[PDB]
Amino acid sequence: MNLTELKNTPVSELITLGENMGLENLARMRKQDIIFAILKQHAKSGEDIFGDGVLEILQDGFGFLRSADSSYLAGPDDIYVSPSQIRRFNLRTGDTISGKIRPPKEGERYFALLKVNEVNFDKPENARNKILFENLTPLHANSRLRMERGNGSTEDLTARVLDLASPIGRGQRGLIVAPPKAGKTMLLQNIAQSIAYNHPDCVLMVLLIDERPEEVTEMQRLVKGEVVASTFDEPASRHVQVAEMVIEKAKRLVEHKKDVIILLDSITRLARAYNTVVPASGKVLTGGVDANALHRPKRFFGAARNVEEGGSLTIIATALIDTGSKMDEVIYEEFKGTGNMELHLSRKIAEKRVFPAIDYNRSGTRKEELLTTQEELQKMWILRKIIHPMGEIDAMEFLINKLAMTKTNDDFFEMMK
Amino acid sequence: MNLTELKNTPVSELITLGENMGLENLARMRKQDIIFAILKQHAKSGEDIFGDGVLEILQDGFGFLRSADSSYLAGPDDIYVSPSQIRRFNLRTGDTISGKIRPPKEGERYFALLKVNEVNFDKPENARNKILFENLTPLHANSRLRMERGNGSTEDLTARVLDLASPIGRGQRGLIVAPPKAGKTMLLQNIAQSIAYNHPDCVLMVLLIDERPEEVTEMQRLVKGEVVASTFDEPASRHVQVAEMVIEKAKRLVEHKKDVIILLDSITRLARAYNTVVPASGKVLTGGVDANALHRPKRFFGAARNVEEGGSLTIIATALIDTGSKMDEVIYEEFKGTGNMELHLSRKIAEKRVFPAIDYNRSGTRKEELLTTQEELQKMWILRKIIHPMGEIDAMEFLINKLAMTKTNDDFFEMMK
Ligand SMILES: Nc1ncnc2c1ncn2[C@@H]1O[C@H](COP(=O)(O)OP(=O)(O)O)[C@@H](O)[C@H]1O
Ligand SMILES: Nc1ncnc2c1ncn2[C@@H]1O[C@H](COP(=O)(O)OP(=O)(O)O)[C@@H](O)[C@H]1O
Ligand code: BEF
Ligand code: BEF
Ligand SMILES: [Mg+2]
Ligand SMILES: [Mg+2]
Repeated sequence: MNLTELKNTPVSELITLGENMGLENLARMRKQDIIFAILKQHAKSGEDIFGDGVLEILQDGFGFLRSADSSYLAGPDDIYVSPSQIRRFNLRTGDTISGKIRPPKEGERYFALLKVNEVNFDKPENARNKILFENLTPLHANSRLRMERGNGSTEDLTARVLDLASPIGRGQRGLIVAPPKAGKTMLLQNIAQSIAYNHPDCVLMVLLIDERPEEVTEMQRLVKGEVVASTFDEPASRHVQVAEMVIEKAKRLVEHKKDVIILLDSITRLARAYNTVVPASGKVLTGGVDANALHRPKRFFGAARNVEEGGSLTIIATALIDTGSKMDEVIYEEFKGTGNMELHLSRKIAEKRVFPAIDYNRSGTRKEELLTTQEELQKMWILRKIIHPMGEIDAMEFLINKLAMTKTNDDFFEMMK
Repeated sequence: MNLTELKNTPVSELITLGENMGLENLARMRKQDIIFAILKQHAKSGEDIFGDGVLEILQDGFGFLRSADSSYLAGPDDIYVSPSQIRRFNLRTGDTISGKIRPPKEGERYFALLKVNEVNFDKPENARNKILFENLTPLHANSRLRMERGNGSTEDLTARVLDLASPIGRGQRGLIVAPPKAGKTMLLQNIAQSIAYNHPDCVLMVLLIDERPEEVTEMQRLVKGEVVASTFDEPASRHVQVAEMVIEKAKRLVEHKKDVIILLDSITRLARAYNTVVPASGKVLTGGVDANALHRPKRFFGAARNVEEGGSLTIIATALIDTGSKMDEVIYEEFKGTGNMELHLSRKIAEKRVFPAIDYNRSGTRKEELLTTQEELQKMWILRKIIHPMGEIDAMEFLINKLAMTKTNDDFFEMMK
């Protein structure tokens, strides 16, 4: 008796099971209400019920166990968590809790937690003694997260160009700067697919705030990982809540020496949401940005770091420029002094239908020698010195024509000499 | 005895009928008052009266049935809908209701609804069980909505250029960016005529907010569809109300697997209206735009989506640029990074009296391979690569001179090779 197991079951089988259990007509009923009635009827027989979810401690002291399939939205099937148990096990926002639950009695509206069985997918004896995320020693990117497929596919050209322009390692904090209508969607899809193919052990999390739902359901059915999104039909409060829950879960996972990867596509939208939810202080800067509005996105971005004791946190955010709004322009670069990695995309190259439209000149990675060998770094330096004199479109055409001849970049580097 | 039937009748016949029924002199009376008196006299004999309209639920709990011929304006002949029936049939704003009505008794001012016969042009048993619009899975444009006439007319050149620049499919969410005095009116008229000619099965709705009455009555007598407009003589409150009613009706139609097409021509004017009706919060951004003013137009624009279960919603809005106001430059923009189709028009080409004055270079459609075949996409790519080096005016002249030689674009593509 698990909550996620009943959530994954279809509607027809749940209706059939409820009709066999002998309850009210479930055809004219919601799936969540059907599951609730089935759990009630199964607990009336004396059997136990189990559930799971991410903890969201409220300001009063209690909390609930949000579900991932609903993008951490407030649902009727949330499991209550009393503050007594929180105080007894030192629980915090983001801790994954899995234990026995019971249906609400007369006068209650949510399931109660009796005994916790597993904390953060581990024993509670290992979670009671742990080092906080704020005390971990940061470090630079040491492990190399190669994005090249290696299967010789035609779509691998984007990953090869990305590796030649800006290699990505564990704990990297980069930025994907690109004007609208440049190809950010396809680039993010390719990055997510390459991460899921090359490094399936890492925890991939794609955050899409204030996006077109069709794109949400497309990304959810395309990438092999977790997708937490919030369409534009929701207020900025839900955006802030989802961002907080995601970053808290990422911190709790990193605290257990896990490799978390967050592919953010709405850093600008997140900053707009934070500027909308912040109370007015009577002081407005140039472009309509509050003085204390960028602090929360600043911390959300700076949360990414590489841990020496174990694990890492990678955050790749895509910033929006040339959107016609001065607020986004002020945000983007305020954040430019940030992202230890900038991958610029050119609109002029995208208009020529030359995919990918990557600005190789302004791209780059700091401390790239820690992720590449000596000969590889020398070859990349020679390639950059050869590409720099040529124009952007000409350099992109040259790179595409030279990478189409071979499958691996090593052969291209060997033929360049 | 139908309301719309009496509304379509002329004034002279209604006056004659009222004089034959033996009532007060109807020559010095309004047509609506004449219809009201005729309905009263016909109901005094014991016969039944029927009406219809779009439901507009008020904040208190009751509602009225607005009429389409009055642009959903508050009229004396609105049918009152009690909240009891709303609670009994789960009615919402936008549901088309058609049932028996009765004249108001002593102390009443509006017609009452006794029994509902048809809901959303369908049986109530099919409307009681339905999936909300917020739960439908979005998708990209799959079905091709070809705009080419095919009759070899001289006006078909605009549709041919539009198809070669940006093909339109079901569920598309585009933008027509053009400075003033460019030819937006003729272009919108041609688009509406091509939609009514090629795809007469789709529900066409043209929304004109804050425009001149002459243009309104011109569009109403030119296109073959529904025209809901609101001239500048009305406050922004009526603009917001009309936009809400139109989008709610569109959502209710899409919920019944219908293909709705909305040709918006005032996205900038709608954003200005929303910025005017929003209460001041003491925080003004660059250009005079409120922080929470663009949220409602953002949702109105993002409502457009393609449904996998059935139906679609297409919204083609025309944004205004270079109007001398910085608010529109932020308002029209901020919207640039939202849609997935931009059809730019050049003022320099319009000054040369070269119609249509379309910027073929900056135009385009994302995921265009889902609406065109392989050979068609290759021919469009070759045409774009040939047109790109030439200047805007030169490319437009070349395209016009090459399309004037033949009737179909297939012959032009075959002759280009
Ligand atoms: N690698 C690519 N190959 C082919 N087309 C692409 C590629 N990247 C982008 N595009 C085209 O650009 C359009 C928009 O790209 P997108 O990633 O949505 O840009 P952004 O996210 O910056 O708005 C897509 O619909 C696609 O047709
Ligand atoms: N396809 C066309 N053919 C001929 N003239 C046009 C065409 N499109 C626009 N025009 C001219 O431009 C004028 C204004 O066009 P309009 O569509 O009103 O531009 P906008 O809507 O951008 O203000 C029209 O009065 C018309 O004379
Ligand atoms: F319009 Be893109 F997604 F920035
Ligand atoms: F003056 Be146009 F209608 F933008
Ligand atoms: Mg995008
Ligand atoms: Mg116009």
